[PDB]
Amino acid sequence: SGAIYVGNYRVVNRHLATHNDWANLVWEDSSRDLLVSSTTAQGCDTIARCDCQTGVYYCSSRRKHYPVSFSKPSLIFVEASEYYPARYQSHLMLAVGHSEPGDCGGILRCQHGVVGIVSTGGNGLVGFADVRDLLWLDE
Ligand SMILES: Cc1cccc(CN2C[C@@H](C(N)=O)CCC2=O)c1
Ligand SMILES: [Zn+2]
Repeated sequence: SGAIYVGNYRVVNRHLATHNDWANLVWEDSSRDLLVSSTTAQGCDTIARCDCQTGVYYCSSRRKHYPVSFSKPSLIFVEASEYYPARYQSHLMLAVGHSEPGDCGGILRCQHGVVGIVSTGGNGLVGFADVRDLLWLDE
């Protein structure tokens, strides 16, 4: 689990969004596994606006923050899971690292801010849903 709080927005994995998130929906994309909802309180996270490919992510299944190198956001085939059938997920970045389903929501950050959140994994890989292209999160 996990979320990003920026301005009056809350960014979560679409598959983990609550009834309140869907009731206060701003934008969602199943192909990205992202959902953004509005909030009443101001958040304190800063979204990175950059092309970094190194950062640190939180892995709840290890209670550890791992430094990683990650690929640029791309369209990647993602196997079937409890929440989606087998499909291509867009804006996904991969890294060699540990991840389990419950690790979704873990933040990936670089020197500039939040880059994205854990969204996929398995086989010694971890995939992160990019949020740096969502410029409207800043205003
Ligand atoms: C983080 C992770 C590790 C291993 C396996 C998974 C599988 N998975 C894929 C997610 C998606 N974005 O398609 C939806 C929910 C889910 O359980 C995730
Ligand atoms: Zn950066």
